[PDB]
Amino acid sequence: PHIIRLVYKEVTTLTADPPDGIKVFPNEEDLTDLQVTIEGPEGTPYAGGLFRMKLLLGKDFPASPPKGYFLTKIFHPNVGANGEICVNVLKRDWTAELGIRHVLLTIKMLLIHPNPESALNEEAGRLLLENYEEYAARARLLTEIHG
Repeated sequence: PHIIRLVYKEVTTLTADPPDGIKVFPNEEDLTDLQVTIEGPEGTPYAGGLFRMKLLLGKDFPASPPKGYFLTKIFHPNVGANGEICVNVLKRDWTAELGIRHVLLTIKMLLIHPNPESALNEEAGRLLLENYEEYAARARLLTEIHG
């Protein structure tokens, strides 16, 4: 619809003026399955990694936040076994004025600062809290394997 234009504008800006560490590859025929890559931010267990995700603008978008999925296997509290990403702040604070650039920046932030309260990976959530050195070593080891 006319939303297609609004996203075409933002996505085109995203490819031209990309956020640091984030590259967006939309197919012009498919502007609702956005292939994205996030580099593991320096200082995180994911440093040096290349993380392929897909951003799925839902049917109720942009009144509900888009759903993000990691294609790269990752050990992260907010990522499920299918690769699903849970950004609770986005769920809780979502308004239409939040651009796609914001979602992608938020997902990048979550890699740096997971949220164990709403963890899809229980074990990662526990480890982040109970034994941090062990969560970081596993996230780092799995980054080396799949990053």
